[PDB]
Amino acid sequence: KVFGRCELAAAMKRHGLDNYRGYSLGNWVCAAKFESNFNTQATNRNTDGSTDYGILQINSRWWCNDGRTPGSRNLCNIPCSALLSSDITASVNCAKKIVSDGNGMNAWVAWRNRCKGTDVQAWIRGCRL
Repeated sequence: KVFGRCELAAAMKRHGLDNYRGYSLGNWVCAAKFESNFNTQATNRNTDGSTDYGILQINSRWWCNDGRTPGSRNLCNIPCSALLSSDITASVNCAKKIVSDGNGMNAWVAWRNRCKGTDVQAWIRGCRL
């Protein structure tokens, strides 16, 4: 599923990402835009042989099991395929654990490089939230 910007903003707010660990909703929409272009089916292989999955590109090296990342962890206790659903519940629940891990949203490279230090409020412009 390819979310609309305001559509995703509404879902993320409903699942309680607005101000989670102090990150405003705009931060989460900006990250999803530049991690996945708001596409829940996005996947990307990493050099260490892990893969990134879903609208926030959650990595199989730590957070989920894909059966092909030997010696990896599964800290969200989910198959990585759960992270590609049109239902963002599993991605939000896993993102809350990632952002709580003590590096904040720096765990998301696209956030760090395209969102951090920008006015992320722009990402919720025009939405009825």
